Amino acid sequence: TGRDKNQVEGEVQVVSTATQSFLATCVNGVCWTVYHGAGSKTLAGPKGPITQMYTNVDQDLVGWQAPPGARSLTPCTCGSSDLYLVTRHADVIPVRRRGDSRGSLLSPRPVSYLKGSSGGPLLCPSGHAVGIFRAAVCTRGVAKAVDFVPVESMETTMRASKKKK
Amino acid sequence: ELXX
Ligand SMILES: [Zn+2]
Repeated sequence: TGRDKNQVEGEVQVVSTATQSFLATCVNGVCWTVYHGAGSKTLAGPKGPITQMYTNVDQDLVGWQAPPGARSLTPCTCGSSDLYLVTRHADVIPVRRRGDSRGSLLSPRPVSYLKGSSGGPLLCPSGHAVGIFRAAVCTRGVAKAVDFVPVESMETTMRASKKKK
Repeated sequence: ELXX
């Protein structure tokens, strides 16, 4: 198995489908994202196609088997409400946590600005993943708050079943 | 709103 397998360090990779593009995060050696963005289908990343490891239409979340030589993000362990969201345009929007899976937007931005960011991971100022963006809440083209799935939900999804035939 |  002598393979160079040279790659650049990057916990978050760019993932896209045949309808839209979004970002995913690898937690515990497992990629994570929302179902409406990726869904239970093949994902084309920078390396190529990706195999499906976990799927949950009810929870709107899917995961892929992380290839070897990949990094992972630890869970948040600081009780910090403030969170940082990674946008596909290399933009970080400070989001204050207002619940287990609910947050608020300090700067009112158009929904288009947040589009293409679902699946991205949110990291607390300490430097640990806190969850993944799922959808934004807006009234008339302006989003004032956002919703994300905490990393704790991932533990129950994998524990409930391992998608084994 | 879903974004994805
Ligand atoms: Zn933390």
